[PDB]
Amino acid sequence: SGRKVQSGNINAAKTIADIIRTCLGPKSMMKMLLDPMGGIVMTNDGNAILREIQVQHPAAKSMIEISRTQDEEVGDGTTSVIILAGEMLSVAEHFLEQQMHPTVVISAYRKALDDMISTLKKISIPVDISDSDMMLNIINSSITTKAISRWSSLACNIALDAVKMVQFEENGRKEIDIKKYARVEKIPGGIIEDSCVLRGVMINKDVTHPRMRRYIKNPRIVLLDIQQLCEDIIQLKPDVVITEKGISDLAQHYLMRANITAIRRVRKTDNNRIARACGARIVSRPEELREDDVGTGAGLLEIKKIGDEYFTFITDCKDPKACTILLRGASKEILSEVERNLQDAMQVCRNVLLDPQLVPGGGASEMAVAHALTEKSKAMTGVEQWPYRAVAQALEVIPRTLIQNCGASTIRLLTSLRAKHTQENCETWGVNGETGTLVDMKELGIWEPLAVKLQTYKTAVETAVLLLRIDDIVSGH
Amino acid sequence: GTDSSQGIPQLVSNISACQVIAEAVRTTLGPRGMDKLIVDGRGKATISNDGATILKLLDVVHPAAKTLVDIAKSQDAEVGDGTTSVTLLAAEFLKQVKPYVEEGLHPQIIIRAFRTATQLAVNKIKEIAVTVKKADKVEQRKLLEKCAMTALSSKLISQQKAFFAKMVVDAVMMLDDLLQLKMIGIKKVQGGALEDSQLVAGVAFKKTFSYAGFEMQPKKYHNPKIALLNVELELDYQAIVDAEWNILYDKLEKIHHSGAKVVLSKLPIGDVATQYFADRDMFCAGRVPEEDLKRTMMACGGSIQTSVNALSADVLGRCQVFEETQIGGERYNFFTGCPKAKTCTFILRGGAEQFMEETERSLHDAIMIVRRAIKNDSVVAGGGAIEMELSKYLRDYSRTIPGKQQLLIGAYAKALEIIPRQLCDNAGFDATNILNKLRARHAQGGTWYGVDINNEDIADNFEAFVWEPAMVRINALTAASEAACLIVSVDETIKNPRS
Amino acid sequence: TGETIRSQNVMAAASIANIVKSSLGPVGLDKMLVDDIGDVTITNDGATILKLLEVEHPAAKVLCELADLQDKEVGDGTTSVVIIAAELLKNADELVKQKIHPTSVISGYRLACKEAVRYINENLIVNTDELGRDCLINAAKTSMSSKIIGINGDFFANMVVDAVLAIKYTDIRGQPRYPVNSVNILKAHGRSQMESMLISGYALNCVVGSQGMPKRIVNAKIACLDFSLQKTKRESDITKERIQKILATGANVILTTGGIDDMCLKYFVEAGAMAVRRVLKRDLKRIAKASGATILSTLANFEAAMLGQAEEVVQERICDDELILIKNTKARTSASIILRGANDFMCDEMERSLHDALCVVKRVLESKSVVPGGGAVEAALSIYLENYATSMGSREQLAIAEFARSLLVIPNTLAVNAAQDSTDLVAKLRAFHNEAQVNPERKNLKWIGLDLSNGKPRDNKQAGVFEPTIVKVKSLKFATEAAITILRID
Amino acid sequence: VYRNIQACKELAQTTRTAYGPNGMNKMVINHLEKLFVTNDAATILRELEVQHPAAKMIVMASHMQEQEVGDGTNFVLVFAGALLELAEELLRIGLSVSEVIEGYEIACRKAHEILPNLVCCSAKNLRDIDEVSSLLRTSIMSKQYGNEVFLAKLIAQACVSIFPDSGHFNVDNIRVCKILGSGISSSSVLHGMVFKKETEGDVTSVKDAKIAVYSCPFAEELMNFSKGEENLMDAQVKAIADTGANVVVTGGKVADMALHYANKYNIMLVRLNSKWDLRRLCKTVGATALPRLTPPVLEEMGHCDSVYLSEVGDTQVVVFKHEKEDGAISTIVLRGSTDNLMDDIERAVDDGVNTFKVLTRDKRLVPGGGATEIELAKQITSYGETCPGLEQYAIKKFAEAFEAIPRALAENSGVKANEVISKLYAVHQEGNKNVGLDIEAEVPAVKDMLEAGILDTYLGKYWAIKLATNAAVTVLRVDQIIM
Ligand SMILES: Nc1ncnc2c1ncn2[C@@H]1O[C@H](COP(=O)(O)OP(=O)(O)O)[C@@H](O)[C@H]1O
Repeated sequence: SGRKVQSGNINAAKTIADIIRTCLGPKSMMKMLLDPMGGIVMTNDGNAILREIQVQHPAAKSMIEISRTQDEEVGDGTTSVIILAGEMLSVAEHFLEQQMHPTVVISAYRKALDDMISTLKKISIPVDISDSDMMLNIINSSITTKAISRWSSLACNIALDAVKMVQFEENGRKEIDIKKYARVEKIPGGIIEDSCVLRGVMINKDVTHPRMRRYIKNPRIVLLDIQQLCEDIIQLKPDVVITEKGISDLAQHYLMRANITAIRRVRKTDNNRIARACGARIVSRPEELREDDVGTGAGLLEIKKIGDEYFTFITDCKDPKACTILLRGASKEILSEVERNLQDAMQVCRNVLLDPQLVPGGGASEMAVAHALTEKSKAMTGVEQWPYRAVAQALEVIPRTLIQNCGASTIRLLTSLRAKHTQENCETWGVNGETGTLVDMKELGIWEPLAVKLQTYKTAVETAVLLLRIDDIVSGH
Repeated sequence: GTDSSQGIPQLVSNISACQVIAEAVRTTLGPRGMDKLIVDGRGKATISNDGATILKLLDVVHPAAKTLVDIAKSQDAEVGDGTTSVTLLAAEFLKQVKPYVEEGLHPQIIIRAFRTATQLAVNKIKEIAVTVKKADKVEQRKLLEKCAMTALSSKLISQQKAFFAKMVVDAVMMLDDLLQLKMIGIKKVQGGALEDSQLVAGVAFKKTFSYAGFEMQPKKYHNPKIALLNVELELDYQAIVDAEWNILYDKLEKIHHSGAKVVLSKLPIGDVATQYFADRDMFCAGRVPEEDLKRTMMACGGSIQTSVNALSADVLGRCQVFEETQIGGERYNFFTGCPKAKTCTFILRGGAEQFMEETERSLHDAIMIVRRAIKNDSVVAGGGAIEMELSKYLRDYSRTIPGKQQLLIGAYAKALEIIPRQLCDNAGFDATNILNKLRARHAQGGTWYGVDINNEDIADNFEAFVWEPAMVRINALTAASEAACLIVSVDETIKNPRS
Repeated sequence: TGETIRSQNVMAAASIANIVKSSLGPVGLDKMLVDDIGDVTITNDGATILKLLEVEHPAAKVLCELADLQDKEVGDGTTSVVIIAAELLKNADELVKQKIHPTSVISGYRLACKEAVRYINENLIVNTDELGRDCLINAAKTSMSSKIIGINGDFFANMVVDAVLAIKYTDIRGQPRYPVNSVNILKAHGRSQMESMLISGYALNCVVGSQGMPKRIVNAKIACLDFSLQKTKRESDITKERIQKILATGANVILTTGGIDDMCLKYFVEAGAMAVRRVLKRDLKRIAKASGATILSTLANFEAAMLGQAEEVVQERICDDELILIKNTKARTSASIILRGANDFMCDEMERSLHDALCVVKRVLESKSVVPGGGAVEAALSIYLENYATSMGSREQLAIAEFARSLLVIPNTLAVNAAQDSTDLVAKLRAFHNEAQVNPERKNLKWIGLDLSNGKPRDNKQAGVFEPTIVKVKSLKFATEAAITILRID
Repeated sequence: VYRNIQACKELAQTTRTAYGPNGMNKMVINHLEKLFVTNDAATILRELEVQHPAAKMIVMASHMQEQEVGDGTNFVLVFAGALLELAEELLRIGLSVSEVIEGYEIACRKAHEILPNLVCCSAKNLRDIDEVSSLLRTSIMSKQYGNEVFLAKLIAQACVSIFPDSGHFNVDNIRVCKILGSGISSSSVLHGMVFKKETEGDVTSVKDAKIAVYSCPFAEELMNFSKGEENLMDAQVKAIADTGANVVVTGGKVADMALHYANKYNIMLVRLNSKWDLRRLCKTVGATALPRLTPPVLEEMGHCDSVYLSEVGDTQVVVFKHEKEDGAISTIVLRGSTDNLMDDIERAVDDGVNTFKVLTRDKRLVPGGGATEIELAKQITSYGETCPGLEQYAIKKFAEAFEAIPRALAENSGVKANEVISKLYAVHQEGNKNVGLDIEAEVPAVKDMLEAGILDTYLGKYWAIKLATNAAVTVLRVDQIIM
């Protein structure tokens, strides 16, 4: 009860953390799971472990759930938040055994959080905007030690065009990037070099009887979800009007009387990307049917039989925000991983659009925030001093686990690393993930972007204060 | 099955151990307290209402109970009565400080709060102390007879207790050399009315077979004294009778030569040989109690003897007179008339037998009350009025002090309130009404409203002359606080057995 | 084993308050509320914790509806009416075990609550008057403590008390009302929160209707609509003839919530009107009720006088934003602090601290009779009912003190939740409210309560930490109502 | 290994509560059924069945600490338990069991030289009674109740200040004649060996006396046996009374014809000697132990100077004084109601006078009560980051163990330990050395210890931080015994 079930909360949170502790970094040990049926599955990906695993404890469920919110925003690193919350939660109980309140602990944790968001911006190294060499270095840091290393030579371009075609100039200069409008099309057949980029949206569907006035040199897309309304359209005369249902060839000729091209059985990820690339709109109410009906969209419609398939390309569009990226090959196992790591890289170059900062990872950023927060802990007094210092050294498992799963010892390596980091303040050295040696991570080149690691540290602190905010689970067990 | 040896279980076990030994003496508080019966185990039935007479004859197995029963032993060595009050008060201190300990408050803090509250209470008792000495207590002594009247007031005994009050003020005043219970005995006489009692100036003892020899002794004698002998007097086969005959001869001649009027011994004299030891030519006595041994030597002065013709200087030395009279029909021993007279024995002439218990409950503290009202004059009221005034003062002192001691001094306050609450429960009234109606006019009208033991309504014990000694109450609550903080300071009890 | 079903009910009712004990106060913790269907619940307030709890014991179920009877009066106090009543049950069971009858304890509680509200009604405050304004200033400062507004929050506090009192509605019975959504948040990019200012109307950051209206178009008659004035092919070609039919009736400031008029700026020099896209209904309805206008979707039909009053619509630049200055209207539903900053996202918690100040200032405005906050009423009542109890002398004498010992659980809880030791703060409040009674000269020493953010003794009348008196009075009524029922149940 | 340091942790925990001036007293109902409500750690350690062998090293180090300053035992136990408690954290981090040893050794060597750099020593001499009465206040202030020390420091000092002479001192001469009865205020001072006697025939102003020595205490044919026993005890008391004795001693009770003989030759019939004064009276007057009444001679005899009767403490007692030192023996008379507080008062007296003995040879006085400990805890943890390597861990785990000592002073006084440790560590940064932990305030408030006068011996801390570290090192270097 109370602090006893709070310790139960942090125990249930820590056990799922040490389940997935070792499997970060480029030398990750493989966690195997069996069902009670005979399925024997081995993996490295932490999220794949988190998916199947059951937990009987709601605190661990919520800890999983906020990382589940984390996966679909900036991408990977979801093992790092579940790891880094757990050590803060375990070190908080040493003060909970000191009979101090959770309130002073969480305020000290927030005071560490505002320090950790600042000190990372101190050590932020500016990458230049859209220069292709350090854009390749972005690919070298974010996309390697995976199964892309024989096909990242295309992925370096697929990153750079896709980030320049998902921009959004809402409050300023093109600042919001997105991963749901980039028109991916992952069709097998052909060589992987047929995976190409273009401006516009492809559509697998077409009219079933294409004896139509189909492709017009400036398709102005109106959406619809009746030949009297087809008669009523011809006030402003758009050249295309989009439906989702079947159009007979007599109805195709009757729409040719209107000179509009409708379409059938179209997906919704297809449809919203069609409207996004072109600025479509939808109205059929007659007193709302006005000058404000027709969405002046594309600059090319194109019936194209790409891969013997009834394709319609809405290309040379209005808005360069939903644009074509084809994905070809033989099987469908690596260009999916290209899509995943390059949507993570799409958020990376979104940061490069906003805060183009590449901070040395491999624990070097972690050692920097650790040292910069220990030196700030020396001045502060009060009861919140020891928890504030605790997350100064609770968070340094990012080298410590990484030096763990590479063969080398952790004690002498970490002690010599902090020995060359405290008085060697301007160095920012990290443990290399291959030989287990302390290298200059700026010389090694492995730089994690600033905003993604800021997000991970922030979400870890939110996980800690969320768990310590919980008092009791009294509505059942 | 319950294991309790960790620190909070240590103190919880200690205070349960003091609660059970407090319940062992709970009902005996007050003058009309409930009797407790214990045995020795072999058939020696002891009915008691005293506290230390119970507590010494009681068993005690627990560590904390043993380290409070030493304070209980220390309190009887002062005056006797009052050992139940200090133990009950310290146990109520512990039971009131109980819920604050397991909620997470430190024992040194509550000990310091107990000490500061005790210093405040021992301050406030001194200002309300009232002397009553020169309001006609030794000259025109009748008001000191009036508190002598407080033993058995407004009863059927009260008419005879007028005589008992006059004689208890005489039993104090004629002998005041810091008098004790030893110097004044009471002697039960069957038959007659209770008004026919007396207070003799000397010893008084019934004579039995092994006690004393024969009547018609030198009663009206100028200097009758005592031989205190430790040899018997009673009565080869041809060489063993003549030696005994010769020993009979010389033990007969010892009475003529030494001139002892009454020989005293712890050895049997034959009353089946009554004239045969009147053929010792004088009186003798045997099988002596120790009160007779003192009060005829420390007061009369009869010398002690050793041999066959043991003469001394105080077998007919200076005492006033001898007496041997049918007091209630039965002739008693009297080596009365003591030149060092701390000896005046009460002679309970009366009809019923169990009135000896009535007088040894009611006049055995009346000697204490009267000799204390002579001994102390700075006195206060009783009946739980004094604890109620200190509880009101400390209830004010709690809320007028910032800090964690405020909850403790109030815990020091309410823990006093079981002192009259146990009293009326030993009387028979409802404690709740007799405490609430007490505290209302105690917090509005005045201080010395107290609990009456007779009609069970709130009265004014200061005007009923119920005097409690201020120094006795000071030592009482001081010892209560000390025995409180000793058990509270105790956590660990290391055992280290044999095996 | 088991005995005295009253004690069973006492434990069952006590468990409910033991759930909601640490949730009292704004610094309270979170109670995980999980049924075994898998869903979790993260919440800090005792109302929905009491509501969504799968409650078990029937005697405890007497509590959750009676505290729900607290919900339909003022809302909050639902936690404290549980906690106080459970402490009343706890002390009443100890009184029961002293052979005091539950009837006597119940009658003592019923005397104690009436004596308590009679004590309260002689010590409340109405000092927050029309000229009493600095009390409202530092009362607003309580809502924004330990935030970075605090050095500009005095300049914010002046303009926000000038926001709430000038926007105040005299109601049907004459008592002042504050509609909370009347003054509203409105960002401005550029310079920081040092220069953000209250405007006496709303000033929308959407498309500019006209410079053709003068700098003070004196009788702004709001001809607001919902259509888009776009031409089709007394109008079907809906741009002019409807708005010209109403425009001959003195339609001064036309509003088109949808699209603009096509001949807009030429009609906007003979009418002095606007055509502003995406006028949100938070401001459209609250400029309609600010002026007394009529929004016309269709307009072909009267329509002369029901285009309500505004006094001027200014056309100037306000922090890199030409705004739609719907201002100086008929009714005061138009005001907005132009939140100068970068967005509503850089000053997001800042505009949160500006909005919550309004609804914590509005509480003393409704039902102007007020008592201090910080649990000082309970400490003063524990001082009160003690000496009230010692005057009785009946069997209820021990009841009222157990009343007075129960009421101080509210400073006892808040001292725990504010990460302090619970003994010394309540003891300091008792000591300070002693000389509020035993010392006649320091009657201005009543108002010392606990600061809810730190847990320390502090003035509240000087600081504005207040509570409407009907909340305290009705919570002390309903706590006794919860006590008497479960004490009667056996 | 972990079971050994766990046994050391519980050995530290059973004495941590009895630490400082607010130590919670423990109850001893021992093997032979005593009853002690006591506070001294050496009393509890000599009673506890220490069964685990690893804790016996800690007990022996505390005993060696007792053997040379008399105090600081619970400090050794608490500091050693803290060192081992942080040593298990160092081991579970991943440090070796070797590295903690030389880390503790380096930091202890650093502490041994930083410790003489914080001293506020004694003023001029162990004379000037009222000055050194304040210096002896802290020792009994830790042991007995503080409000009692104001008389008790004077009573314990005015007797021990009799012979601070010629650079040499003995603590055995300060004795206690434990006389029951009246209160602690009725305690007084005596100059010479004192115990109660029975009879009255004492020659008082004797010369260099001739003291009896006892190692073992006490028809007509019947009358002839009586005269034979009569002249028998006559010749016995003459066998002492020949060679001219002035007193006749016995450990037991009187005899009537023997006391008449001792009045006939005018000899003092000394009675009721303890089972401990049989050596001590022989030591002070130059006496050699004699079993019976027949075998003394002039060579078999003790030599006091003045034997008479004193009535201080409201009771008749003997006096033996004016030996070769002429003021060698100086007992104290301790008056109490019961005995269960008097053993604690007695064990406070000698633990005050051994601090007087170490003040004869070490005049250095350090500020005690958290002042020295937090200072060392800051100095060594500032030294810890200077030297790199693995020892940078262990040195920083050394000084933190020093913070366990005022914490035990904190939590024995109802004070939140983290708040007062943080406040003391903050105020020690600027408001330097002489500040420490206040006892009386329920609020965690610091107070300067120099003006409070609460100072300790420097040599006691110097030996204690050596012996506790040696105990921790010699415990950490074992693995097991088959047990
Ligand atoms: N009144 C006091 N104020 C502050 N510190 C005190 C006080 N009394 C004792 N101490 C501290 O308690 C510490 C431990 O003494 P202690 O171990 O009890 O002595 P001993 O070893 O003789 O039992 C001493 O170093 C002293 O500084």
